[PDB]
Amino acid sequence: AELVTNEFAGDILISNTTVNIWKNDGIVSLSGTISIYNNRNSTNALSIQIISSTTNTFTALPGNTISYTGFDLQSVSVIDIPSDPSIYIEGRYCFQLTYCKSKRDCL
Amino acid sequence: AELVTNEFAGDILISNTTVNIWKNDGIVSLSGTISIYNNRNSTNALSIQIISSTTNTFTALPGNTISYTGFDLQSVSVIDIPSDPSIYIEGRYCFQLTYCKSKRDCL
Amino acid sequence: AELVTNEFAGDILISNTTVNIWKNDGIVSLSGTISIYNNRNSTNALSIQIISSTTNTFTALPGNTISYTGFDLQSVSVIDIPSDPSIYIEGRYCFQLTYCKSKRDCL
Amino acid sequence: AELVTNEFAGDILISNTTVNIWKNDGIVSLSGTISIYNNRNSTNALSIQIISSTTNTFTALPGNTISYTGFDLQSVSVIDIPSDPSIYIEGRYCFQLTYCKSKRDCL
Amino acid sequence: AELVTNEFAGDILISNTTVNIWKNDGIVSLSGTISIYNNRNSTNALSIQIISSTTNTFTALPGNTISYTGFDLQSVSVIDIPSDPSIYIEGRYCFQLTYCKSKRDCL
Amino acid sequence: AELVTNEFAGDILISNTTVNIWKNDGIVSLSGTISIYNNRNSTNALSIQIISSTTNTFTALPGNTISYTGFDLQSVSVIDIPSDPSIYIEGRYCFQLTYCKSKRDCL
Amino acid sequence: AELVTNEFAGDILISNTTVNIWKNDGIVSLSGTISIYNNRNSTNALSIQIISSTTNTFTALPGNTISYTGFDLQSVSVIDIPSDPSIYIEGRYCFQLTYCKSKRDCL
Amino acid sequence: AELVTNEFAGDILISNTTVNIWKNDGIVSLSGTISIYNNRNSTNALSIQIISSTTNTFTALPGNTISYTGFDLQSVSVIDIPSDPSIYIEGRYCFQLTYCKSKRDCL
Amino acid sequence: AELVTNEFAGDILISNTTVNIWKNDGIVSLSGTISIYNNRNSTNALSIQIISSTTNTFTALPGNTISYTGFDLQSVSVIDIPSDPSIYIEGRYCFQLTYCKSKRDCL
Repeated sequence: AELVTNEFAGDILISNTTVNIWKNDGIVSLSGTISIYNNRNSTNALSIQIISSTTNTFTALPGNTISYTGFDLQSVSVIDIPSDPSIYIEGRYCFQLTYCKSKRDCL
Repeated sequence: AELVTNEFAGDILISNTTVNIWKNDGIVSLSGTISIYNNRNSTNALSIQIISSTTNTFTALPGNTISYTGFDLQSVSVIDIPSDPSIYIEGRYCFQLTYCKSKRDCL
Repeated sequence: AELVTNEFAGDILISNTTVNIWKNDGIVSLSGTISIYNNRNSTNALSIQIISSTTNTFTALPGNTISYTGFDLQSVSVIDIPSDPSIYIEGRYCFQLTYCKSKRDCL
Repeated sequence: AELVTNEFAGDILISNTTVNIWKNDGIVSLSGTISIYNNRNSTNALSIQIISSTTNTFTALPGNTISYTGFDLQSVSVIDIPSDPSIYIEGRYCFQLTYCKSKRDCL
Repeated sequence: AELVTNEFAGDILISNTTVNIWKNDGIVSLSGTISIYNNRNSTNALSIQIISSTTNTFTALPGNTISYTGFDLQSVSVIDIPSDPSIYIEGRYCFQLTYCKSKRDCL
Repeated sequence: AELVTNEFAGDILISNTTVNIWKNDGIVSLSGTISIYNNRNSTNALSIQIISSTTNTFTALPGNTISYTGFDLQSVSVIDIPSDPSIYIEGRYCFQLTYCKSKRDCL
Repeated sequence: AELVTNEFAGDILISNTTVNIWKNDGIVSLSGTISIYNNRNSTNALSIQIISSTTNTFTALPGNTISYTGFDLQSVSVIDIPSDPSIYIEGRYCFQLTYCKSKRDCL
Repeated sequence: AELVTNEFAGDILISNTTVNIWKNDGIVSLSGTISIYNNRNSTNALSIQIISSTTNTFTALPGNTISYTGFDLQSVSVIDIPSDPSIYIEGRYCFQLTYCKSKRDCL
Repeated sequence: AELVTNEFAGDILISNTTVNIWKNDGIVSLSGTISIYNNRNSTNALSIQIISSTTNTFTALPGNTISYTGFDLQSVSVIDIPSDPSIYIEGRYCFQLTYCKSKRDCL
């Protein structure tokens, strides 16, 4: 076996609903770091649920990045989106995820 | 054997049909991450079907990236394209795919 | 033995004929990803035939990239080029190809 | 096993409360360096609590970066935020964290 | 032994003759990819002969890149250059060549 | 075990006190290089104490960088800061620190 | 032993003489690629002698690069420089040379 | 054990005294290259003493770089600084130093 | 043991004397490539002596780079500098040097 690391980023734009921004397949064991930035021009805090072996909730105020590092990462969702007609949340995420891949069944 | 990683990106432009944007050969076992961005200037949501050992459907609203990580990735298609004469969907995809390659039958 | 990866790109300009854009030597076993972009300024769809252990045909509409990943890649050709005197197709391709090379007969 | 290093940065904006800016999952053993910059345009000092096997408190004056290197890094928080209605603290953090990951349970 | 890869590019300017643009020494066993671009401002097609274990001839129309991947690469020549006093062919080549080198007779 | 290298930089701004700019946890054995620059616009010399297995004091005049390389690096402090109401010291530091990390207790 | 690769470039300016542009020490066994460009503003062809186990002569017309790949590379010289008072040859070379180096007599 | 390389640069500004610009701890065995540049705007030569297993003195005239490569590098100092009230020496140094670090006493 | 490669460059400015631009310590066995450029604005040729197991002399005319590759490189000097009051030689050197370093006496 060898470890494989994937590094990726993405955008969040919101302008009580849950929006899933990342998930695994329920099979892959993923460890690593998740970072979520909420832009300083956002009207509201960004509430994030990270599901691993535990459920953790974080709040990023406008202009702040939250970061989490752990094992068995399963999903990341934006939660508790307020029902404000003037809502504007601009954000960015970055992920560094590592899993293990077998080389036995190699073509 | 050794693992090989391919990293590639591409564009999506749509201006109920299914459009296949990526597929494998049905033989290669591919693991990795797929990211699909729908540009903020799009008129509609981008519906994506990812086929692996399971079929998953995702929806990217304008200005959002969806990401998926899994084993046995087989195809990615845009699905549920609406019959609107004013439709405009601009998007981008990024893939990090890893497979296993033998070194036995080497020239 | 070791695996070798070649990464290369090239241009397509057309302004029923078949144009071969890439082929192997018929000996090298090549696996990897092929991406074909058809520029948004093209007048027509780009029809592509990829020959491996199977023959696959793809169509890239103007502004779209098609991608394929597989084993035993042998050739890529533009096919079904229409007999229009006003035809303009501008495109680009990208390839990530991996083969296996012996180190026994080393100088 | 192999070591994995994650490198990440983020922003701090404050305009007695504690704000957690980074934490681990309580399982991952993280070693590395933490750097915290307080911008020269800040009105106040930035007080930082780093929790590892010990609790350390640091103060970054406006225009200064503090750095810490250690084992068993668990969390970083902004602490002792003053109750001033004219407070403005702009900062940045950088982290280089290394953990160990097994390759036994590899897919 | 170890494999060595050389990557190089060069220019072609023509403004029935054969022009050799690359050759080996007749001893080194070279495998890899050859790409030949003919610029869109060229007046004529670029005819290329690639000698390996077989002789292959390719034609690049103005604005097109041809690519070839194989073993035992020996030479590349421009062939069938027309006797036109107004001829202008501007082109570029790219090569990724791999050979094997012994470490027995090491100083 | 494997070696881990951390590379980091930071700013110094002073506008007899001791200011600690970096320290370890008292457990990690760190080897490497420390460089301290005092900007040419500074009014005074920058006095630096580097604690390792020995205590070394250095003085960087305005526009000069001092560098030190050694084992068992423990802390770096600015020392002997003069009581001048017109003092202005702008500086920068750079560190390349290497430690050893076990892979026995790997998750 | 290990292989070492050196990559270097240089300029040629001439404004029947032989000019040696590169040579080895007569001991080192060098394999690799030599590329010689003759600038499009040159008045004359650039004649190049490459000495290896064989002597090869090449001619680069203005605006062309010649390339050679082989073993036992010993020297490269400009040859057959014409006795023209208005001669102007501007050129560039690039070399990728690999040799083998022992690690037995290591300090 | 593994080798560690540190690469660093710094500035020299002088506007018979000895100024130590770099030293080791007297324990670390450092091998590598030292380069010292004296700027073309300097009024005087830069005299440099490099202490290793031997003491070497070098002189860099304005606009020249001196370089030295050796084992057991211990210190570099500017020496023989003239007592001229109009002296201006601007310089830069670059170091590539390699030492050996054990992995036995790893945390 | 492992091989270590140092890569460095420097400037030459002269505006019969010998100027040593590089030397080793007389202990380190250095192999590699030396390149010496003489700028096109120089009034005179640059004569270079390279000492290895043999003494070689080279002449770089204005606008030319000379290159040499060999074992047991010991020193490079500018030689035969003419006694002209209007002399101006601007040059640059580049070195890629490899030596062998033991890991037995590791701290």
